[PDB]
Amino acid sequence: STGSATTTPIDSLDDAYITPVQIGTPAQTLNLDFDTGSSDLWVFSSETTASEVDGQTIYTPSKSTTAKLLSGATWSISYGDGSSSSGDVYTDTVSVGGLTVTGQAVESAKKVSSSFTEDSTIDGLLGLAFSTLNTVSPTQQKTFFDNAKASLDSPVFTADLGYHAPGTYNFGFIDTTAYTGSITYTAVSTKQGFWEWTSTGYAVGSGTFKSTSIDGIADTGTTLLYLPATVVSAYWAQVSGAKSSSSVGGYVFPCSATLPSFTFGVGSARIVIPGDYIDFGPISTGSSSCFGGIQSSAGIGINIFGDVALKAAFVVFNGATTPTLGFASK
Repeated sequence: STGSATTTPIDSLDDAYITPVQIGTPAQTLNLDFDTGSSDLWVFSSETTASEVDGQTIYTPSKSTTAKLLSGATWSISYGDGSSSSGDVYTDTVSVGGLTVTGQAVESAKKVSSSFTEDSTIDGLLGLAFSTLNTVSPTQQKTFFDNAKASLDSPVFTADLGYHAPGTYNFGFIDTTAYTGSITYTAVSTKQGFWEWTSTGYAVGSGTFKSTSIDGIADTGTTLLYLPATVVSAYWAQVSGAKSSSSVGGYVFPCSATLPSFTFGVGSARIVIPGDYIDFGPISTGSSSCFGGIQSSAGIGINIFGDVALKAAFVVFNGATTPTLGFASK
């Protein structure tokens, strides 16, 4: 089997991407944030505290003839941005772009933090990291990809995120029309539960490539590109007037600037992030200070190849017995 679903930016900055997912019988379609940095499929639901729902579409398990309460199971998750959610668990039929998994754990939110309530466009998350990170207790549950893997034509999924435009998540096949050149594959460590890999270096604009190992995670659920402070300083030094602002929470730059590109290495290959992809717009409405798309990871503990980086590539998440990642230009 295969599946193919369009993913759409939630706003004009590409702050996140939503993909429609069918849950239950008859289908209830919710728009989920596919997150290769986490491993829970959780949804706003009929059980979510009413004051914490503000425009999201909810899953109502009582209206699904295939929903079954997973007795005794609970979940609770906290994300790198400080947001969180928790609740109980059903199993139900879940389909993505024509690919169906029966008995998928659907984690029903009883509580969500304010950032989730405040984002009416995201109805939940669909985690695509390794199932060892799944938070369901006392019996850990498998991701949608893990459940579908054996049925897929090939044990892979691909992320093709658009810049200010829709893109595609495919399951079970590699669309050879979706990228240019060849796909360069690189080793993955699953030791932290992430799609963790080592970039071979970087360049700023037309500058020379610096060969240096940068360990980080391919994370579709993180908006920006978080890299070591040395690398980020070297990038922003090429932008007149850019500075790190403690009050804003990162590098800002004059909105009148033209940003340089940023290149990252994948083995001997190179992925170029155009400068425009690094502009996240005014820090507040009407400001002429703009927020940068490349930020320091120094306060995180890990480097994160988020959407800013991934949207410049066609990315293969290869879930073979030894997983690998592939990157192509497009």
